[PDB]
Amino acid sequence: MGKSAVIFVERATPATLTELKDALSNSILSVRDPWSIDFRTYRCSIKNLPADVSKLMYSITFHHHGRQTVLIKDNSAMVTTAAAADIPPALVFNGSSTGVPESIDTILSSKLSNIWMQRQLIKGDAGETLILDGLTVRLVNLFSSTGFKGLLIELQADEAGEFETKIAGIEGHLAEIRAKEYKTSSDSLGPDTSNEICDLAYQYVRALEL
Amino acid sequence: MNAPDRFELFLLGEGESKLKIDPDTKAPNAVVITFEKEDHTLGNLIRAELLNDRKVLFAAYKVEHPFFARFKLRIQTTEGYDPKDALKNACNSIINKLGALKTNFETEWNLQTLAA
Amino acid sequence: DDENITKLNKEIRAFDKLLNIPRRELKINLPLTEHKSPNLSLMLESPNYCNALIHIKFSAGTEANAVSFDTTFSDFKEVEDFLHFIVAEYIQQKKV
Amino acid sequence: MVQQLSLFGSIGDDGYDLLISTLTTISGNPPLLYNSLCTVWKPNPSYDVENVNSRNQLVEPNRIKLSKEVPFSYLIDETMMDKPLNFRILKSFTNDKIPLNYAMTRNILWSLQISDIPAAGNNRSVSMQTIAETIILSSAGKNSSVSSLMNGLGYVFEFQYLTIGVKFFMKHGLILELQKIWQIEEAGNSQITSGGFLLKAYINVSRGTDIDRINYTETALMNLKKELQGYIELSVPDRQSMDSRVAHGNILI
Amino acid sequence: EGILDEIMFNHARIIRSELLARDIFQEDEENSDVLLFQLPTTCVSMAPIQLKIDLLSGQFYFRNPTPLLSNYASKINRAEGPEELARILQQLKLDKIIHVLTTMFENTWSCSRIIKIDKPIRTLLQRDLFIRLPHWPLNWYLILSIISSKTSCVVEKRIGKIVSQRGKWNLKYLDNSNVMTVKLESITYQKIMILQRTILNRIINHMLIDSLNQLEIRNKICSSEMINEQKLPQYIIQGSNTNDNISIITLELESFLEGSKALNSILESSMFLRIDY
Repeated sequence: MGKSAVIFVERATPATLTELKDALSNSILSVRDPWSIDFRTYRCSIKNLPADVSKLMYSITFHHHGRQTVLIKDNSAMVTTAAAADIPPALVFNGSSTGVPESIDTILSSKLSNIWMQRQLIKGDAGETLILDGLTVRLVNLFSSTGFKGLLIELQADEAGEFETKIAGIEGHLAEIRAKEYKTSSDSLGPDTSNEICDLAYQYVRALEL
Repeated sequence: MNAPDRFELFLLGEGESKLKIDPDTKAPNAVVITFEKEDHTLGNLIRAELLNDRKVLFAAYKVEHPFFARFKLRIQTTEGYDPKDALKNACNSIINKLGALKTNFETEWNLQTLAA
Repeated sequence: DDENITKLNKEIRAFDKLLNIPRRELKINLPLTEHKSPNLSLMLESPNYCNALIHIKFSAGTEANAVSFDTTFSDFKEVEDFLHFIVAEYIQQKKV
Repeated sequence: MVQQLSLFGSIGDDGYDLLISTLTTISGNPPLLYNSLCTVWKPNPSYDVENVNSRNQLVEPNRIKLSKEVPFSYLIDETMMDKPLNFRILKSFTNDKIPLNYAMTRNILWSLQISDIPAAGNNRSVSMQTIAETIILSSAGKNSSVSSLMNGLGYVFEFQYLTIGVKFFMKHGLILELQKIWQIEEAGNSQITSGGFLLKAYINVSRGTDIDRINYTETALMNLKKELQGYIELSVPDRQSMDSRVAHGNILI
Repeated sequence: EGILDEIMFNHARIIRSELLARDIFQEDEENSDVLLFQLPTTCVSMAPIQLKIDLLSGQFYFRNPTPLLSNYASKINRAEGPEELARILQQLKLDKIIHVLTTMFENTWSCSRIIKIDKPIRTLLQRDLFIRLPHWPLNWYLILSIISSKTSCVVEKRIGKIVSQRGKWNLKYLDNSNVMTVKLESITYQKIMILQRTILNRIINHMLIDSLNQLEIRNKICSSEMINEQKLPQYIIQGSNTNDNISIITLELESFLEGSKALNSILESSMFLRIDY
């Protein structure tokens, strides 16, 4: 079972990504294609709500994992696809689907706009992915509406035996570059049920919260 | 009332690129670069720094209408040299100069406080 | 579900042994003393039905999972050269 | 999102077997069995949606459809494994009773779908409807379930039903469906399409702006209808019957 | 049909004659429509490959093309200029040799496919390959400069130190006194492994020399030839039974003491550092 972790640095500089790319250059084995990610928050527009019912809904869009959206609310996850190649053949065959769906963000922001309204949008484009010995590291700069926000690091490994050691090593590597205020997370949404992309989205939410 | 919101001066709209580079069809090795949500403060500085490179032939900017915050820059350099590289060198030189200026001012202010 | 689709699937799958890509594997065990028996597994494949790809996995007599070498070859000349090199290395190991 | 161009009709079960022969004579393809299960959800009345812009009517509340395929092992009773799984089994599905009951469907709790009333005007020869669709692949969390998800969005369950029928694929992407519909409640199961089959012939268009394609689709549908003249009458249903907004309640069945 | 076939054959013959005039492909005596391209399959082997012209559409093809061979045949097919074709064939020979030697290294060695130097290293096509091992000292790389000519190829093996700063590759240090100039044919597996064994000792001598330079201490290496010449004191050579684990370095007394000239009259100007692993 693969494991993943996410570390977000808030006080980063524009050139911190290059600094961390060069500081790890000795162990860098290869480089792969760039990636992107989107992060929306939707708000509840109804006022007759109970106290225990949350008001937000976080939508995370993964571009490299085959164009998939994940909706998060109160530690509850939902995974939607929008590509014609991800459709289970039964739904196509029986007639439950017309074959060319839409992203759930269009549905939230077009038809249900009287229940949910957008509040923010944080984007990340042209990230870099590096293959190290039994590890893959992805770096990207986060841009909000106002401007630069911070640095995002996501780590994925296939063997879970020595994940903590790798996390500690990367934390130390950030330490020599004097990035001392960083928030990390490797939590799991469900102890018994393990879905990789849902757990990744939950870790993103836990890292990016203010 | 038709007065536009003020925050359109410093917040980019969605789907807006802060830079847009377009090759110029008249002179070889020339590019026109549009900057958004910016005014003379940046264009004057960048053009004055780009005028110090011996390999830079032409460097000029303009702000077509004082209603909109945007401006155009035009660069032309010698053969075998990229205008984007010239822009990068100019920005690096400006950043180094500003850092030296800040260090000097801090030293002088601390000396004055000691003498205060 | 429907009879027709399952019938066609069965009839098409019946021809897998003919339509599928041919493969071969050869395992060579060399008799060595000191409980150090290297293994030489060579699998030959034709991914595009015409080209020959030879994957060589040579495991020295050190550990069951410490694969000493694992390489791929598309030229028989390089296959012979690496085989000669492996034979020479084994002879040197037997001489030390 | 698609523009679905459709024509409707109905037949009595007496001619059913003779109809199936004729279709096979035209398309060249046999029928393929299928089934499905649809659940309809409506906005929660406990929540006051003042956001409906009453002075402008920017939007009106609507109903959401969630569909799923169910294996035939839930629909075949102990008397029916001997027969093979093909179109002939529909001949035994004439009773209001069905193996799938309320408790099993409650235990189950996909494709999410929303639609609008067809286009107005009397110069339309086929029912043109707009559909917005998405797919739910999986989920997780402490309350991973369709019911909990739709309550999180703000919707509640209204009813459900079960469709069983056969499909014919013809040229140009034309799909012809013969259906039987069973409404399901804790009180029991009732076949609304009693003693007959509901016939629906339709095509999908991916982009509504392309008009050459839409004209071609209408030409194909009208040619198909003019082929079946004298046997079955295919007609445009009532525009006010295919309206699924919450304010007004009716259900084409 | 006969006229069309004659025109086809004449056009193919004209193209083939132009290629022969450029003297890139040798003439095939057995077949007048087959072109022979000379390519080294191994270090010592030098073999011809048969390229043929399609009589229908006119794309060059190999008899048994490898994936790289097929890729470069496709590259030849859409090529536009005779100079472009010659450059394509030169690059074909060059990267075929590079692939052969890289495979030779990997079948025994970790290359780097990330490092790009702004200026080629001073020693006709020059290619720089930077290899190392995980257990080597950081930033030290074995640098191979492959020099390919029209008829001969040579390899310059050196040891260097490179760092990456702000997105740039900086050649921190290069050694020129110990350049190994080796012919292409002579390189074999056994030479590769012997070089692998000796290069750690040579790198240890280089990183110690660089450390002595950062200390501004002059030094000289007592190489194998220096030891065999018996010019060194014999009591230092004693105990060195042809062992690569013993390294002797001559240091200047003034340099070791950082300019202390008062001790020059007591001790000899030359001292000897013998490091035993």
